[PDB]
Amino acid sequence: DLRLVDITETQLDDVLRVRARSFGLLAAGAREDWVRDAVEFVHDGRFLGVVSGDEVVAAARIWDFQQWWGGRRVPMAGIAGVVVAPEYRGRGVGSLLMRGVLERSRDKGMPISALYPATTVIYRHLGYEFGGHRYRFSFQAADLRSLGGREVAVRRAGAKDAARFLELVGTAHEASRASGLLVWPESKIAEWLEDEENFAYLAEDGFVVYNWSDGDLQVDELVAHSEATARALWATVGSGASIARTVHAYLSPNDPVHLLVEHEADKQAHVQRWMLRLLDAPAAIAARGFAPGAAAEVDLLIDDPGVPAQSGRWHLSVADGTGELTPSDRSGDVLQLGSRGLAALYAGTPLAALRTAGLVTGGPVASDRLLDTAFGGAAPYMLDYF
Amino acid sequence: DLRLVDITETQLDDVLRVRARSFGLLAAGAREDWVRDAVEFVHDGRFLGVVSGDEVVAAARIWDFQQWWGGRRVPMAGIAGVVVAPEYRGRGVGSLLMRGVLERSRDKGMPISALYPATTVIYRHLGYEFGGHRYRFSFQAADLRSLGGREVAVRRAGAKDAARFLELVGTAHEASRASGLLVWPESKIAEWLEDEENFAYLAEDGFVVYNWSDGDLQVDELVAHSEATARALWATVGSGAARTVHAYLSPNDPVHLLVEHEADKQAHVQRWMLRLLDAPAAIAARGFAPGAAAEVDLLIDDPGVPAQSGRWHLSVADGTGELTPSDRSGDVLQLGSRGLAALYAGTPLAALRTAGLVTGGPVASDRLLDTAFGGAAPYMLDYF
Amino acid sequence: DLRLVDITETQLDDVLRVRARSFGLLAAGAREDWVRDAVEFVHDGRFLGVVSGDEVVAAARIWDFQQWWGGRRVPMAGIAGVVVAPEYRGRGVGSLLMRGVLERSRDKGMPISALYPATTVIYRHLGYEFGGHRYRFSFQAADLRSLGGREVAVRRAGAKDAARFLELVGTAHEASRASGLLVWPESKIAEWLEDEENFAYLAEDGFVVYNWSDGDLQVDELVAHSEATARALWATVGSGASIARTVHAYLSPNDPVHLLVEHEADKQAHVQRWMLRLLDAPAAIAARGFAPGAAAEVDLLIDDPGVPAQSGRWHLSVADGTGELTPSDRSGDVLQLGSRGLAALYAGTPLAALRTAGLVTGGPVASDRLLDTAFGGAAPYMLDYF
Amino acid sequence: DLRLVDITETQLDDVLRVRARSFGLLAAGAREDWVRDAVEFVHDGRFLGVVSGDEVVAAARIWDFQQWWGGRRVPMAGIAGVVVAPEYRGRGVGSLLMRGVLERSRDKGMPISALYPATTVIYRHLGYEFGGHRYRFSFQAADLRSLGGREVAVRRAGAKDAARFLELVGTAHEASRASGLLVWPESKIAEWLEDEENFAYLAEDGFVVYNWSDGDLQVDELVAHSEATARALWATVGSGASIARTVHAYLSPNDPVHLLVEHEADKQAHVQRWMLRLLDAPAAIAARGFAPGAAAEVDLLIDDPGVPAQSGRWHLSVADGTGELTPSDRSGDVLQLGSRGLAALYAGTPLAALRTAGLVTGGPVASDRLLDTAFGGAAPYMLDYF
Amino acid sequence: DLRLVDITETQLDDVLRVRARSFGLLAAGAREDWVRDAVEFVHDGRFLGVVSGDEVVAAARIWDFQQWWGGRRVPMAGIAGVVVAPEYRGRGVGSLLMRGVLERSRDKGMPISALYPATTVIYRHLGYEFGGHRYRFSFQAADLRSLGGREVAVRRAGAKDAARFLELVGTAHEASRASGLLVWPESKIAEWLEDEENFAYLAEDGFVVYNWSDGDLQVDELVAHSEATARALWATVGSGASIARTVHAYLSPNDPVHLLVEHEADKQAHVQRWMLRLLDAPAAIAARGFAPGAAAEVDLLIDDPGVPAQSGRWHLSVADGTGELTPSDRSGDVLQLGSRGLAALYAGTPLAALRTAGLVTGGPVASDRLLDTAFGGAAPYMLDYF
Ligand SMILES: [Cl-]
Repeated sequence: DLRLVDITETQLDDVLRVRARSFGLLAAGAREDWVRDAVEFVHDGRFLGVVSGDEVVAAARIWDFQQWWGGRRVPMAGIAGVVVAPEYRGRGVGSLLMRGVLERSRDKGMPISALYPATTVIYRHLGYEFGGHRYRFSFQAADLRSLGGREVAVRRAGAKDAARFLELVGTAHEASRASGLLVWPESKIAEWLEDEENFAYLAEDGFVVYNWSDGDLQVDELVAHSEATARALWATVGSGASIARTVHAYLSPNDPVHLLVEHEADKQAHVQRWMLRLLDAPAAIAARGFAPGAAAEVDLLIDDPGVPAQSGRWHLSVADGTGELTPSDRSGDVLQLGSRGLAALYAGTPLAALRTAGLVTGGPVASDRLLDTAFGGAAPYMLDYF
Repeated sequence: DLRLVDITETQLDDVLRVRARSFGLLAAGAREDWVRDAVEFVHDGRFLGVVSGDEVVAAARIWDFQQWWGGRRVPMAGIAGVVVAPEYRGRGVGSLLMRGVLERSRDKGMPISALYPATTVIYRHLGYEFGGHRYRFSFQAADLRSLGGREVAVRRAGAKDAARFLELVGTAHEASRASGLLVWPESKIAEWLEDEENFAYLAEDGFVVYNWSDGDLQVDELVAHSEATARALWATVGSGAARTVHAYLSPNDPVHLLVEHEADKQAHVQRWMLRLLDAPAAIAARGFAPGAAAEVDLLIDDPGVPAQSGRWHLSVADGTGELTPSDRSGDVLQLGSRGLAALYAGTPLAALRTAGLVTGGPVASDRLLDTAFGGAAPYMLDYF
Repeated sequence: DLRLVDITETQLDDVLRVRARSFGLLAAGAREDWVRDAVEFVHDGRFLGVVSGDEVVAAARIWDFQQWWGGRRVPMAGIAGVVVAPEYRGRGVGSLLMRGVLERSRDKGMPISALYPATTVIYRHLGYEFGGHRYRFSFQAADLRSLGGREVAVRRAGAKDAARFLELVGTAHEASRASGLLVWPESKIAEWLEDEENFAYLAEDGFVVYNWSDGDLQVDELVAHSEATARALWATVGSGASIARTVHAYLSPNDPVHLLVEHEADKQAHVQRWMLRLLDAPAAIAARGFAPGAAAEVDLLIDDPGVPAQSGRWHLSVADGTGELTPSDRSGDVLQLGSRGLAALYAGTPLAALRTAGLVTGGPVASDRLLDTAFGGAAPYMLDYF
Repeated sequence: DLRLVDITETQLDDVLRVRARSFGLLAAGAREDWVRDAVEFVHDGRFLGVVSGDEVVAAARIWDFQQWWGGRRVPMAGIAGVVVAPEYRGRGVGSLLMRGVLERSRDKGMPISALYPATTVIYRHLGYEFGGHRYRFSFQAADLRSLGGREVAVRRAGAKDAARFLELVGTAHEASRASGLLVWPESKIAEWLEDEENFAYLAEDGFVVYNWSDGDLQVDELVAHSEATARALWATVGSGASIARTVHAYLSPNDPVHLLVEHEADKQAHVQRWMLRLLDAPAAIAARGFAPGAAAEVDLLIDDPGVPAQSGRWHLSVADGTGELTPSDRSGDVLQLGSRGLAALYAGTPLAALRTAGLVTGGPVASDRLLDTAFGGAAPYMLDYF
Repeated sequence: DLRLVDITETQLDDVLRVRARSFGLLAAGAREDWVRDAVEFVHDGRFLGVVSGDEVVAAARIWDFQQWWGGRRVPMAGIAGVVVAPEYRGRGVGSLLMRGVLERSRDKGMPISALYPATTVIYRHLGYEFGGHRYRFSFQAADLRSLGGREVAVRRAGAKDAARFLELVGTAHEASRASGLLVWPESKIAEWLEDEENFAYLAEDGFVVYNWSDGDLQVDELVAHSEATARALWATVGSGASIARTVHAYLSPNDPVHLLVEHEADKQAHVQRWMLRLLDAPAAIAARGFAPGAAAEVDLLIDDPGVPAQSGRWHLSVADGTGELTPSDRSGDVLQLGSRGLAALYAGTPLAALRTAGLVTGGPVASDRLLDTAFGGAAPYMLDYF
């Protein structure tokens, strides 16, 4: 029968052997790198599995990310590589694994969690719901070329510039109160900057990173504070583009390029969705940034069989960009939500769509205006996939 | 030797000839129809053109629209079918025509205007800027069928049900303080439901209209106030034997929280532009974020429409806004027509600054402006 | 059993019947149009068919064209709509038909003939060989929109401007010593010009005609002497180009648009070939323009079973831009060639290619060069399909 | 601030670093091959660069080619691998580089230069203009298989046959009076025949080389004197094609295969263009072969600020297949050209097109006709890309 | 001069070079597996070739399969890897090789031969004809998942199970009187399951093997005796199908999935054909199973210049599932067959089709009912391609 387990650096082959049944083998190249990058998860309590008898039959790992929510950085458990063997169909193997993944994360002090679901039913059942997007837009390289900004000094960047990149990014997001985006460890970011096939460029108030990994020029991140720098960095890109007509870029759907280029992005675009769950509701609220003008005094009834600790009646108290979540004895027409409703609300989804989706019931409409302006802001997005 | 003009009914054939230079001829069917509603624009003085001597060399028409903004209805000139004859390249014809269009829209009391731009340059120079999106998502019909809802009563609907649809929509959008959506004249909703190519269904608290498209199904509009009704109408669209269902909707629509399979990663994302014609009127009509408050000065520089140029005070409180003349002095937010239209449409000041659409002013009070103008990103359902 | 016949008015529904079995039925207005055109061919002895008993079983028509050679207009028979009932496969109907066609063409005085072959085998046996090209190139609409020539007066053209179109092009081709191009009757030009699907524009020293029939913008023809008019006419096309990235165009590869435009035409091009036959070789030599400065006195041995009238040893005298092909009494080594080699040579194919292809034998290789320069010049092409 | 430099053996990794940022990383196999082929350029003063401090920021190499023009071999400088670091956009680095390359090419006594232009604008400013084409045609494999010549002997060929290939080609191009085709050093030819993935076959009066490197069969070059040998070599290719419908082929636009094959080549073809420049016009003229029978005596006013040594008024004297350009003290109206006009004229672009595209002005039109005669012949082409 | 040989191990590199001219180079990883698998063919005398003096010029190899016909196993020579150098075109090297192949097969005790034909012409001339099919059908992954049978025990399988797989399939095919299917040797089957790229599962009365080698999920073989097992196995396929919408399967058109699954297979399916040849008619007949309760006594006249040994009049006797072919000296109108007709009949093609195709002629059309019934049953098919 079924046993939760900590994957050893040994049994990585077993994990790959399971994974293969659903995805086929890796190239011997991509395989050597998969294994090299797994060891860190293994020796930091961040690679879990399910064993049946003496046989690894399921596995999942946990990134220790941080994530911007309203301009603050909240520790989050990014779940990836969930695999279950096909001959263990419908024996609730995935649920045991995921129940272990969840408490491992709660134990390590991650008040929230996120993933890209391969299917949605299994994750909705454990209390996840959609929280944001990843957008990919396509541009014409010639357009990026004629943006100008030739006076701006742009140089090539390497791993010695990681401190500088974090600084620029953390300044930008804190200003705009961004939500959804990943914070990568300064360590992990230097590696990215050392990658022979990663091209990174630094101006005084911005940077750009792009790659050629698929026959196509792709921009992974652009950050720029002034118009000048923005035009220089995009022109550096359009200039690296050789003769290719088009260039892809991961960016917010509010990004200033759209306001700068002469041809609109191509109508064909990529829209992905990622999911969110709260693991420690008070803590998540504590770390969150709230819209600076927000007053809100609201009670809410929480039903979370999966994390009973945060189940019950609570009062939300927010003002001055900060929030607190505390138990409550009150007795009124309160708001009722489950883990999904609770995660979706944290993610700034409008209460109208949540009532229509049945993810929340009850309470007065006065409260709906409040939480909409409190949890409101720019729509959550990220640039990464995992 | 060029002059702005009101298109008459007999000049329509000439407009179609100009149109053919850029688009090719209309099929016999689609021509007959084009002329049908062209007549209406002519009659309501919403069909402008440019003549050189005694022959048409450009035209454009003005939809008598209304557009949602913060859960309130605002009169807006939707500009469509802009065409210029090719031999008049480089003589500024398009620009002369559009200034004709701005003035007529202004004179008919529409404080804002919107359009889908074929090219960005001419329209940005007339003061328009991107203001929202139209999104198309693609679902598998099987996934909508699984939604269920079959316990909810749903009957076939038609033209006679137009009034009731309008109640249902208005309730939905007021409740969600929606932004960006068209309100069409009830004659066009009339001919919409009348069309046998369109399939309408109605429940106690929702409706849906859809049709065939290249062998797939397309949802024009779905409104549902409750979960069971949404399940019921999506599952209706998805009933059958038609694998793919396309839908026009916001990225925050509740479908995405119900359907067990995510919409296709490949999506269509188009943009439409906006311009203010009478800023104070536009402000007065707009709905503002509940519990938002702002009291700041603005410097508007708009050579295209000088009446809204100069310094203004903006007052927002209790969901209502007001724009009044200011003679004060000192550092302030400066906006051209483009920055102003994008701000009205909820675009965050950071972007406007990085794009050079806005400069100056204490960057700390950007916060109050973002908040007052914020809310659900503006989108719409239709193309025009 | 089968016999050659002149197609009559009341036999046109039958031709259409045969047509539909190979190509499918026409639309209903296409028929009304197809019929009206045909009637002209019937009343001028230019629509031949083959009947079996009382049934029409094949048919073909003869355009009364002219074609440019070395800057001169040469009368020519353009063969169109060769159609055969599928039931009458392998019975020689095609050959019988074509020989009738060839005969009707000499009888009407056309020294040369041309067509677009659906298959090559039958035509090669009857004496046609490839003689020229039709090129379609693809440009960016944006490149055209910015060529300039802003002051050049350019107006809508229509059926009244037909003679002026033929006038501009006449001086253009006489100048360049052009070869290959079609000379349509003024009547046909006028119809082309007045067609509401076609969009013509006129200036003091040029014109352009284009259309949107594909769904793509297609340039049928552009002519312009001076630089400014060339830039202006292309700029007109660029403005009719809507949001279409791409515009196609039928033109020479010597066309100056390649030297004017900023981005090279697309690599993906359309190259079609048309075939040629001499029917009265002394007459075709007399009518041809010959390269300026070019001179040669050589003998030729022609073997043409298909048209015995032009078999035998001739002598061609060439100087001052004219030629003449007289019966020759000489004897010795002499370049011999058949109908195919005779036509390709007239078309200015290199003798080296003709020898290797085996369409020419014997003769001193010394006087090969003499022939090359006589028939040399800009390579033959046309803009039309038929 | 930047400096023109000769790339040294130590700087070769630097060059690949620049190359990577606009073509993508080189796979370990291809990189060693890049290095082996780069040392020759380095140690013969044919690898230029631009340096900023001690960073390489741009590079280009010069092939020691000869190019056919009118039957004779003219030494030429082929420019390849032009690369400029993305951050150095809008700073004239490309021009700093190319001027060095032009200067170096002139010192080494190559009177002409050619390249394939990624973009037209910068090279046109440096005085290059389109001179010829590369064509690729598509054929049905079955049509080739049956061309015959069953008795012709054909064997595998290899490096040791290099000299024999060069002999056979040289014979052909001399008789045909060819223009545009490359002459490779025998070393490079032997390297080409040596490659295990190029398939080469030798006959008594011809050869063919083809390959499978793209999922399609592609003919690089086929040379054949007689009809039987042309048929044999094409049928050899046809047996190579296996079950594939189509075979692609780089050929002259006048290649005999079009007269031989049963189904016409596909309509869809590839048409690319290369550019040319004169570096030393009197030498370039003296090396050129000229049209047989052609005579000309005509003055010529050249304006080339980019190479002042060839500016001023010259006399073109053309007779007996030989030309000479001498300084002329005459006065009066005369054809004027800058570098682009001069190169395109030398390539035999018709005067008409030159005038319409504004590259040539002035002059009696008497000059035009004799000049079109003087530079005419088969249209310039080549089989190779570089 | 052309000579047939047995390929030795030291000639395998020469074989690959011949293969290369027709299929392009083998990826270095694919090349070593090829040489690996080639040696077993060499050491068992089942790799033939043709040499020209010293050089290898063509090759082919022979699988020692068995093939089901009417529920009995018949030894059969499966031909694969036919290659001829492209320069030896038109010299009949293919025929000389194949005649070699046939003779070796006949020597090794194999009464029949099968192959997938690249072209039909050469194999028909040698006596082969289409005898069966291989079908691929496409199903919704979700429909496979919801088939149920989760109570049924299903484990992962390895080479250990090889004996058992042969056992399960053996009894299934004897039951159904199967024709067309392959019998791999047990060793080839253990190596099959050992392959880390194949995923195999085993139940008490059935198994399934699938893989991901093309980017898609593909079922190589499924077998299942009970309904619950058929259900569980398809469910295992469904589970391992990841997020992929559709799965492909190789099976009979009469397979039981079509009766179980709720959405019909896609209209779009793959249908390949394989050919058959009799090498020794009395042996092949004696090994074949015949239809239950069919009887026949009838004379046949075989005309096989390829294999003279089997020409002449024969008597066919069929009773109680067994048939025997004896020589006859009777006279009188009888059914006449060449090698192709003889194969098609054996394969179960109906006599009416053989008559319209002209593969068969003569004889009382009445007795055709006997023959059709005797050779009849479920249509021959195969899961494997070789
Ligand atoms: Cl093989």
